Amino acid sequence: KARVYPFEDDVEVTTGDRVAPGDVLADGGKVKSEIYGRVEVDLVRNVVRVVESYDI
Amino acid sequence: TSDPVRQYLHEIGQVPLLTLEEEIDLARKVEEGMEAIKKLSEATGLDQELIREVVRAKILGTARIQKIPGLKEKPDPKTVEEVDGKLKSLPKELKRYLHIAREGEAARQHLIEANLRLVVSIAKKYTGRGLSFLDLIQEGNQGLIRAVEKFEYKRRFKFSTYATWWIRQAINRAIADQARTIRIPVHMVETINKLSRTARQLQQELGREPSYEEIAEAMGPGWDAKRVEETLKIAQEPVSLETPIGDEKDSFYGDFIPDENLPSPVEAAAQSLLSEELEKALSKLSEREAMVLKLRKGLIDGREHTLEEVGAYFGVTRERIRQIENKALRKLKYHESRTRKLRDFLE
DNA sequence: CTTGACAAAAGTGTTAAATTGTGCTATACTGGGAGCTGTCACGGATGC
Repeated sequence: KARVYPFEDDVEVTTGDRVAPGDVLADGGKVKSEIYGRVEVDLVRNVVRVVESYDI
Repeated sequence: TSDPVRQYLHEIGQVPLLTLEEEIDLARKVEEGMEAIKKLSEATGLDQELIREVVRAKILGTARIQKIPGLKEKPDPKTVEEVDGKLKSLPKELKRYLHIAREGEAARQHLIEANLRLVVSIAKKYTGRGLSFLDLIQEGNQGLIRAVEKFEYKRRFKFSTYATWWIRQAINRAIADQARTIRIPVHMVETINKLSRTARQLQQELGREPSYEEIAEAMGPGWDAKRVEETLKIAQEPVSLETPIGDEKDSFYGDFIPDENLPSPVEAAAQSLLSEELEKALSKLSEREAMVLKLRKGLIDGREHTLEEVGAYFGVTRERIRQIENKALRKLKYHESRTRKLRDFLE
């Protein structure tokens, strides 16, 4: 269970940061993941997704 | 009643084993991560283990790794954060090796956890040592980590081998470093093992236990009765003071041990009487020689004074001081034979 | 009490001989284990 956010040029985030509803994800603020959860940066599939999670 | 062993058993029971695919993938991802760190070392001009640990700081927890290494290891805002910022200045080809790195780092953990189910099964035949179940198993897993970092999947060998060899070592080291209450270095443990081994063999054969002659004979060159007896003497371990006694459950051991390292009440008045009577018998000597004696034997500053020193402050030569203390000594020897007060203290 | 000459005691520097610490072994090994009874009264936390 997650939400996908494909990117183009690099990213400002690394695997294991948290999240926020419309915070900068990748490509100079191109896409902003809006949700709660853990962030995964995938080079192969060229996407940075977030699985829904609270930071408890 | 909350068993510590079932805890760990069911804890490792949650993560499933790994077949060929998953294993190879893991190892490859790991080496990829490490070599990625090797290039990233040339990136910002840093070291291997530096950036390698900086990765850990961002993965296996953030504040907690730098918070309790103990009071001083490395500063979090200073020698850590600047490494994060310094490697943030890099383009695509560079910045991606970071993600590769951390990925490999996670792969290492997954690898260790997957094969933990082995290490647990390794320390089970190793019980009966100077350490219990968990205590042994953990020190084995410590060997599993090094078994991981040094492993090469390219040799097409199942990790269950290369790991097991490092566990079988780590435990047999863990015993050498714990074992008996007194610390015994490795080589001693080794020689001891060889000795007991020989014992077990020739006792199995001869139909009875050996002697220091035959056991050292079977031990080879340089081994005599005295040496095997010596190492045998060192072999034994101390005995607890909580040791019970006979039929009585109440009777302990250590209550039978006297304190001879503290002066007995008789010895106090003994040394007092000596130090007194001596001072009384000292006053019959010339003001110089009497002082010279207690300066020579250290009744003054608590230290011996060489003839040179006793003569230095008196202006007299060493020879003079010598003759002085001799003469004074025998002049005491006159009175002592008379009074017979200090003729005691003869031990 | 003194001055010089000397053996022995005690010093100090470099080295030979031990003792001690560390590392690795790649076929494949992938969840331990030992159980022990013939109390007894009571006081408190916990569960129906």
